[PDB]
Amino acid sequence: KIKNYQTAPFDSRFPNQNQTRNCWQNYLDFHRCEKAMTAKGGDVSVCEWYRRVYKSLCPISWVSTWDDRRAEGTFPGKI
Amino acid sequence: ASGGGVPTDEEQATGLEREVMLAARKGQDPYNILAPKATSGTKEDPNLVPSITNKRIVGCICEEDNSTVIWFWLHKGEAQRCPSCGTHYKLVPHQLAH
Amino acid sequence: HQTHAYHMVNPSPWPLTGALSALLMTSGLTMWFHFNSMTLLMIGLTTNMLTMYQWWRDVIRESTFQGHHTPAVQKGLRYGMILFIISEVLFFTGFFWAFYHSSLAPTPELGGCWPPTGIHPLNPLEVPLLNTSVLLASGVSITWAHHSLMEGDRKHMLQALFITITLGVYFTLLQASEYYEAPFTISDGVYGSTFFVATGFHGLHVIIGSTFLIVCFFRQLKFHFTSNHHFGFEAAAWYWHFVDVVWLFLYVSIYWWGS
Amino acid sequence: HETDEEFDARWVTYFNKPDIDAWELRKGMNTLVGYDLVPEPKIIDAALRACRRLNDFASAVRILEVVKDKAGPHKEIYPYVIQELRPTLNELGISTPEELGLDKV
Amino acid sequence: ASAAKGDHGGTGARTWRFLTFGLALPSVALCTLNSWLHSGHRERPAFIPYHHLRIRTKPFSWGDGNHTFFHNPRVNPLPTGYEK
Amino acid sequence: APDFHDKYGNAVLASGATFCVAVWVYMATQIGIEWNPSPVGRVTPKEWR
Amino acid sequence: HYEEGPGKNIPFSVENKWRLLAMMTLFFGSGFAAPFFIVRHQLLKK
Amino acid sequence: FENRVAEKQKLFQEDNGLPVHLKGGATDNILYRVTMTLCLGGTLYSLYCLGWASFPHK
Amino acid sequence: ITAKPAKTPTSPKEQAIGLSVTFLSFLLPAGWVLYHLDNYKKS
Amino acid sequence: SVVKSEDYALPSYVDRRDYPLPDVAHVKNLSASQKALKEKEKASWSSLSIDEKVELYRLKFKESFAEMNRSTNEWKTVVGAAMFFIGFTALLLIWEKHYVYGPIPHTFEEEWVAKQTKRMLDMKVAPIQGFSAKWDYDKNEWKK
Amino acid sequence: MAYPMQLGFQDATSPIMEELLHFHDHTLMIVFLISSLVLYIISLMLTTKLTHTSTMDAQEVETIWTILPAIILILIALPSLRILYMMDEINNPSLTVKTMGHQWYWSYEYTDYEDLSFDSYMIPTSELKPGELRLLEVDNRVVLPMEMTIRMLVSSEDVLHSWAVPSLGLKTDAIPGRLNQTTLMSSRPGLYYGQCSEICGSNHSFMPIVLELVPLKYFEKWSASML
Amino acid sequence: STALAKPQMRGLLARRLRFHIVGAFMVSLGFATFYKFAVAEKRKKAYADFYRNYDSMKDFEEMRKAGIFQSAK
Amino acid sequence: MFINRWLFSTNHKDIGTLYLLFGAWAGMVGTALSLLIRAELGQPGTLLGDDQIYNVVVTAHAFVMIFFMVMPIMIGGFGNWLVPLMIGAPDMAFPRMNNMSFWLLPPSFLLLLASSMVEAGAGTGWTVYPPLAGNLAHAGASVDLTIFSLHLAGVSSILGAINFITTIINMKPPAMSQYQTPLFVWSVMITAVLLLLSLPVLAAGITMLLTDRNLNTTFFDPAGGGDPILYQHLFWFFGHPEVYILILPGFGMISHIVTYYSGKKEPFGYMGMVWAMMSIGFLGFIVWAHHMFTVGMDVDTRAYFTSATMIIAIPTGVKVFSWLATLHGGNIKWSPAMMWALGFIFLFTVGGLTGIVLANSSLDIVLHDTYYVVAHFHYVLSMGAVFAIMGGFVHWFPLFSGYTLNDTWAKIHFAIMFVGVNMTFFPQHFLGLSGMPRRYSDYPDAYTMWNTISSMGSFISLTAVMLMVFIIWEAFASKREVLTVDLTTTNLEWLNGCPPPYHTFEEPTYVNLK
Ligand SMILES: CCCCCCCCCCCCCCCCCC(=O)OCC(COC(=O)CCCCCCCCCCCCCCCCC)OC(=O)CCCCCCCCCCCCCCCCC
Ligand code: HEA
Ligand SMILES: CCCCC/C=C\C/C=C\C/C=C/C/C=C\CCCC(=O)O[C@H](COC(=O)CCCCCCCCCCCCCCCCC)COP(=O)(O)OCCN
Ligand SMILES: CCCCCC/C=C\CCCCCCCCCC(=O)O[C@H](COC(=O)CCCCCCCCCCCCCCC)COP(=O)(O)OC[C@@H](O)CO
Ligand SMILES: CCCCCCCCCCO[C@@H]1O[C@H](CO)[C@@H](O[C@H]2O[C@H](CO)[C@@H](O)[C@H](O)[C@@H]2O)[C@@H](O)[C@H]1O
Ligand code: CUA
Ligand SMILES: [Cu+2]
Ligand SMILES: [Mg+2]
Ligand code: NA
Ligand SMILES: [Zn+2]
Repeated sequence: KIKNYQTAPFDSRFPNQNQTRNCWQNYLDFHRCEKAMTAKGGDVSVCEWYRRVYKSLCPISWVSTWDDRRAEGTFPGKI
Repeated sequence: ASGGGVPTDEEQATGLEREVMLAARKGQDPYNILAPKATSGTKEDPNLVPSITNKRIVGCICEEDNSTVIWFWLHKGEAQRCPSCGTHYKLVPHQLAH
Repeated sequence: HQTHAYHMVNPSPWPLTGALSALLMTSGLTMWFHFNSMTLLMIGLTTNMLTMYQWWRDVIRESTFQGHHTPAVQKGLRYGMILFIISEVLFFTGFFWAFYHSSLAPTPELGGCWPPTGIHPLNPLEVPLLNTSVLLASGVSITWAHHSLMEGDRKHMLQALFITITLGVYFTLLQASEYYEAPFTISDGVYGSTFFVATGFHGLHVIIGSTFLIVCFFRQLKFHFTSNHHFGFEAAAWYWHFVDVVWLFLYVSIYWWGS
Repeated sequence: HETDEEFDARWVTYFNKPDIDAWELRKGMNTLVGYDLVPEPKIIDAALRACRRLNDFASAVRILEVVKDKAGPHKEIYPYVIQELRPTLNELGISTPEELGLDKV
Repeated sequence: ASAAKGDHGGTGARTWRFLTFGLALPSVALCTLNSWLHSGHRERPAFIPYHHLRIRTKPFSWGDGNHTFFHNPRVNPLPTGYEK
Repeated sequence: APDFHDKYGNAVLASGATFCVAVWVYMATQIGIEWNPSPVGRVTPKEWR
Repeated sequence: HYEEGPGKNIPFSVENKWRLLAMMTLFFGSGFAAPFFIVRHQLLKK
Repeated sequence: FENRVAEKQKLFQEDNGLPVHLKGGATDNILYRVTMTLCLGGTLYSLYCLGWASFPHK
Repeated sequence: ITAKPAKTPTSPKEQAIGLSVTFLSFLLPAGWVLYHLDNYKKS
Repeated sequence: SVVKSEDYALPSYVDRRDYPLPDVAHVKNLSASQKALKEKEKASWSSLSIDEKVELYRLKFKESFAEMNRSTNEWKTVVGAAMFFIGFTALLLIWEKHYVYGPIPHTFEEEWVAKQTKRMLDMKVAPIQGFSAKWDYDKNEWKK
Repeated sequence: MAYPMQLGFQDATSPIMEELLHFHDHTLMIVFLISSLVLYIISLMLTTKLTHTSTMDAQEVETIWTILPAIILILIALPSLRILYMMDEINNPSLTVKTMGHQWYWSYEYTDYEDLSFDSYMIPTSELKPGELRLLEVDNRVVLPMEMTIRMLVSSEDVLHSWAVPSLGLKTDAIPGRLNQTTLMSSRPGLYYGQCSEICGSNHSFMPIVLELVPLKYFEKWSASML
Repeated sequence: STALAKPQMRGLLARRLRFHIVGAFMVSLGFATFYKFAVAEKRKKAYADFYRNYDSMKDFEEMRKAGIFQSAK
Repeated sequence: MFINRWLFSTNHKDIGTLYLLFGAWAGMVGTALSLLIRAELGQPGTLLGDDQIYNVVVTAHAFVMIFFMVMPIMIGGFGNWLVPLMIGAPDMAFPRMNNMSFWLLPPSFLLLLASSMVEAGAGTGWTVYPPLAGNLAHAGASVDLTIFSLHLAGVSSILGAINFITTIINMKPPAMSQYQTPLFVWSVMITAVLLLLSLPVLAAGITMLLTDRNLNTTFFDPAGGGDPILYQHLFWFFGHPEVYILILPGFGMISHIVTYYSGKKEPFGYMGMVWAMMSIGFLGFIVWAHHMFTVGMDVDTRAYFTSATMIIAIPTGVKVFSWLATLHGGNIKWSPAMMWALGFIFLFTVGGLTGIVLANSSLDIVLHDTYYVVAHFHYVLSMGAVFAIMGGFVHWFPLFSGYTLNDTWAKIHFAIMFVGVNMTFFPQHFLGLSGMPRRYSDYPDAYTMWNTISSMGSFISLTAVMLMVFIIWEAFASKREVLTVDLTTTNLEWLNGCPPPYHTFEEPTYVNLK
């Protein structure tokens, strides 16, 4: 549905050297989306761009900590 | 609304604060709080430099706004002249607080 | 015999005891944080208080009793107190800067929002607003004390000053009770860190300012102040207004805007 | 601030004051040698004659010295100046530093 | 602003006392009212062991090392949750 | 009357200089200091793999 | 009052130049040596 | 209270050569000695503590 | 500046002594630590 | 003629090319013949002899311009002494190399360097100017 | 890498580092002219017996000496800020690689498609292979495609570090809780070296960076084989 | 015995300064000229010439074959 | 008598004397630390075999030189001796507080010594950045002893600043305006305003670090929502004004020494020199993030900090050209103080110039945290400042002691020091351009030659330093008493004799208005 993914493209919302909020925002968008789908008995596949974008950008240890904290119920962002 | 009970400096000031206050009252300045005014500074009309001893340092600002001040010891005796501008200064020694 | 108006001070041990009391307080905080002991710190705090007490006692002997404060001396001390309040305003500025830095760009660990997830701020329209009216009122009363003194009115100077001091104490006890009631702590992230360090150093300054006004109260009771010569009272008032203004910035910044 | 002719006449008059005193002699010479010039013979001539009126032969020789000094490496300047003052030097009986051997180190 | 009052003839001791008892202390009484009236224990929130809160990178230099200096058992949970 | 410099100047200049050149040339060349200068124009490259 | 004049406005004696040598030695020598003995100290703790 | 500042002005301007921190009398001496004993004693004890803390206590 | 002749002249010999003792006071204690660094490193 | 510490507040003598007429005479107490010389100076200077004229100069001034401006040999003591202490420094460094420094890493052995230089050229280190630029890869030698 | 007796910068491997060299050459020429004009004037002022000690008027000369520096500074700032904005312009990278600093080694994550990551430690001197470089080689180099714009994202999992490669003109601090970005483009294949550039404890001197730049098809196979 | 001509007697220090400041500016132009040619243009030409016919695949193949890479043998 | 004079002092000159003694002794500690640094680097491989000790040595070297050598000597030492003498004042405004500022320094220095003796010392760099300075990567008392050391040095210099500003504003003769005080007295007043404003912010930031390490705050800790980079902004918000604080009294001393030995009554363009110091002191507050060009800062922030940093070169150049113009036309006396001052004009200019290369955030990417920065600041800071201190010390030594130095020995000392510092630091430019990181205990093999030469230069400066100690001994040993001093008419501090009486200006000077 419009692919050929190499890496995350420039995003004009996050145009500077600190990219922490870019990684965070795409992690949030992916999981929010996947909440919406999974629930609405829709399909997780539409959430893919955000999965691709955050996996490219986010340190593995950060994704992994945020994933543990979601399971634990102590993740501080709203999903 | 009013009432008293607070001392005044006249009543309670002491030591050097009181000396300075009582001298100001008579328009004298024994503790060098004010800048002296220049005379014409000629040999006939020398600036007169009070001192309590026989020599005092003078700084001369030769012209208004000069940033450089000219410093020299002024000795009791005949008038001396600033080494830069020649204006005359003569020492007038002695004494203070009775 | 001098013929300038400045004060040559007698040789004094208080500079060395204050310097040694700094060594004992700081090495004593090290011993408390690391070696589980309060002994050095208690000695340093005690010498610091002895040093302050004898030191400022001597300043009063020199002024009220010996007459060393000529107008030129007094003007010096004015500049000195203004320069000091300026250094304190800068110290505060670094804590405001920490507060704004953390709150305007909340990080992912916080939830990306301010106040962080899981923080419930105090309501600024409750005790915090009471504290604002209490300090602003003490700025009015101390100004009444100042006009009473200048006018020669012993009993109203006293009463306006007592009221100022009571309002300072009341702010201290209200803030102490807020600290106890607050559901967040200094260890609750940068929210708790900024809140308690900034308000805590402000709290310390209210206590120092109220002690300075209490010393003025006792000096006024012993008739030290003349209706025209009372710099210790003016310095304490300036410092008190400083503490009142820092409070207003804290209230607008942390309690109101940061809630 | 002024022409060269006016500067020189100012200084000529200064030293020509008949009752110029010893202080005023020393103040003139000491201030004059602060400028970026070698003094004209006419200024020097007036200052030498001031030395005469003040009975001070030593300062007249010192004045000749300071002329040579102010010329720095321009060797042609001092002999030109001495040339020009020769009638005054003869008239007042002022010997040059070189004639008194005070140029040797 | 002038505020909404008047005087300025002179700001002497009488005027500052008038402000102390006629504006400043009445404000303090009002806010004391309003506060001690919106007081009374609000009900505490579910404990959630968020990793950004209840920080402990070193034991505190007092008590058991794990209680804050103005610890209030009713409203300050420990890292492991509210006290028993 | 000759001062110190008139008497000892030539001597202090000439031995200080000889001495200084001697002991630096010796430190720099005889005691095993590795200066690590450029290989260019001086090392023959040798197979390493 | 206090002594004044060359050699008297200082908290050390310059009365004897050999005792002053010893003093200046200990003074400057102890500041210069201190970092060496601090490095030795740290290397000796392991 | 009454104003006793004049008494105090006389005490402290007494021409006895005492420095201001000792001019009030024997109590100034005692307080001075307690303060200097605590600063010097506490300073010797901070050095002791550095001595102690300078070495590993295994 | 002009000054008076020395009140207690320090002859060349005395200068060689003060210079030599000054230099040793910086050189020897530091020499000693540095010379023994290995003795320290392997304790 | 003796200058004392207690005279610091009084005008003093100086020889300076830029202050050629100092505040006081070099000689303040004259001998009897120095005095009559002062007396003679009030008459025509043409009747003074060269020695009288020389001695009138020496009573007013200490040194002449030629004298006070003379160059000296101090530069030789300063430069040779500075060389000497610089040379002494090298004794210190020789001591430190002998007694303090142990052997340097094996990577500075001649054979290691030859190999490392080959590997730097195989990886074309600084090929545009710095290093490999200086090797002739066609002729297999350093560029001449 | 640097080589023995080097005086200036490592040769440029990237178009940006080449720009920096030419900008350094322009600024150094300014620095040398100024420092030697000042040394020259000092010698000039000290070499004449001519004197002039009366008061000198300053308000003419102070124009020259304010305008002329102001102009020189503008002549440095112009090319300076051109480079600065040029490094900053939108790049479109083909690849993103993360590096995390640790005490005392780097880890790299290439997670655009597969989950590839590894650690990269200095080769100890006793373990070097003949011809290899003391303090510079690592076990696992950062392999990357040559002639391709790569986005590097830098962070740390403990104290600060800083990831630097001098010949590519690169240095970006590595801060825990922060993801900094920089972009890398090599004009040439080869091995390009750097070292940690923010003090991070006893082994700060011993956590180097080695880039290995090769054609995309080698990079692709190398990646696949590191899974 | 002939008279000495009158020489320049005024502003000799100012004259000396003007002369040398001027000569210092000349020397600054000279040095810039030399330096543009010996450093700055040399660099530009070194890079220009190096890349003009550069072949990055050939450079890689030579490095691959010298055994330098971990990823390419 | 001794205790009263030297422990309970309320006298500006004696307090100044104690600051000079303290600073001299600190300069020996700092020098020994610098020689340890350069020994470690003097050949490839390890010397200390322990790089935590190397980093502790690096950190202490910087804290000792800056806080315990330069500031005490220049502001405590010359400031106190010279400032009241130069305005005809009878003492400082707060002559008893003046003495606490002195006495806080030995305890501050003792804390810093304690930090290096306990645990494994604080091997943090003098920036003390978290997280390396926090309680996990530096557990234990050492870093907190460093923080307390800096607290005590901060209170010292803040009370000093208040006392000097007050003294200089309140205690001149009634006729002398601010535009009639000597450049050295303006350089002190402006150093003091910088200290007053910059230290309280360093204090807030290190107090936040102390609370991070001990009270579970997280200002600089991302787990609690903090940011390491907040600390750098608070530190450099102080640290850049600190570098102007370290040079401004040396610029005041240089203006006095050049004027004097050029035989001039006054410095060229006085009000230009006042304006230049105020301009530099002001700009010194809006440039600090040039210390942070690689932390990941927006391109517009970098462009601004580059352009604002460069502008400082304009007023600084007016000073350099105005010193040249004060030499111009002078009757030059080639005294040893004059040689220090001429070597200061040239070497400060070199170093300010490499600061302007670094101000370019584009080049600073490659130069940041390399030896090019260490080279820059050893020219402009270590030599600038050290040459101003040595020129001021040799110049005023006879005022403070009553005794003359041997000038030949002092020319020798200068020659040696000059050769040493340039052999030491000039090669460090090449090391930085070629990429050698700073804060390293060892270096890739290609860096050996310039590091070897730099280490041998260090030993030359050591010889110069031993020699200075001897030169001072020889002065006190010989007791040549000062008789006459030229140019007193424009150098008021000399007019009461050498050494001046305990109390000077008991009768103030007389200055007319007109
Ligand atoms: C100490 C070891 C010296 C090693 C020298 C180089 C070896 C050549 C081999 C090798 C054979 C040469 C072939 C290789 C070409 C190099 C290409 C390059 O990329 O080039 C970039 C290079 C260019 O570097 C050079 O071209 C080296 C020359 C140094 C600059 C001029 C100063 C000369 C004085 C040096 C004497 C030593 C200490 C005294 C310096 C005094 C302080 C400045 O690196 C620099 O930019 C460093 C400059 C730092 C900035 C300081 C600026 C102001 C300096 C002072 C000027 C004083 C005026 C008179 C100067 C007055 C003289 C006193
Ligand atoms: C005396 C102390 C001192 C002084 C006065 C200065 C002066 C300056 N410094 Fe420096 N500086 C330091 C001490 C000093 N510095 C220290 C200690 C550090 C490192 C800290 C650390 O990390 O530990 C440092 C670090 C430092 C950096 C950070 C580099 C890095 O870490 O990457 C930068 C960045 O811009 C900077 C720039 C400057 C500039 C532009 C000046 C300017 O103020 C200089 C202006 C002077 C001149 C330009 C020369 C005179 C002028 C002329 C002759 C006129 C004509 C000139 C031109 C037109 C250019 N300095
Ligand atoms: C009521 C008004 C406030 C008065 C403060 C009372 C306590 C003791 C004295 C110190 C006062 C101010 C110092 C400010 C610094 C630290 C924080 C203090 C503010 C405070 O008191 O905060 C309390 C935490 O206290 C803690 O850790 C207390 C730990 C006490 C250790 C003191 C800190 C020592 C280190 C600071 C040294 C200061 C150095 C500054 C130097 C000045 C610069 C020259 C908050 O309580 P909590 O249980 O976390 O939360 C409440 C939940 N119910
Ligand atoms: C429970 C206690 C714990 C608290 C810890 C600290 C303790 C509290 C300290 C409270 C401060 C008390 C200050 C008392 C000063 C009294 C002496 C005084 O006020 O001295 C006056 C001069 O003022 C002067 O020195 C002005 C003096 C300036 C004093 C400034 C005080 C502020 C000190 C603040 C310490 C801050 C630390 C902040 C932490 C970051 C005397 O001159 P006058 O009044 O004109 O009298 C003369 C007339 O009588 C003649 O007619
Ligand atoms: C960075 C600053 C340092 C600069 C260079 C220091 C210069 C050296 C000065 C000499 O120092 C000494 O020299 C020794 C040897 O030459 C030592 O003797 C050692 O050597 C011996 C002979 O090898 C024995 O006799 C002794 O036990 C002894 O410990 C030693 O104790 C030491 O004081
Ligand atoms: Cu990692 Cu330095
Ligand atoms: Cu800076
Ligand atoms: Mg860095
Ligand atoms: Na090493
Ligand atoms: Zn005058």
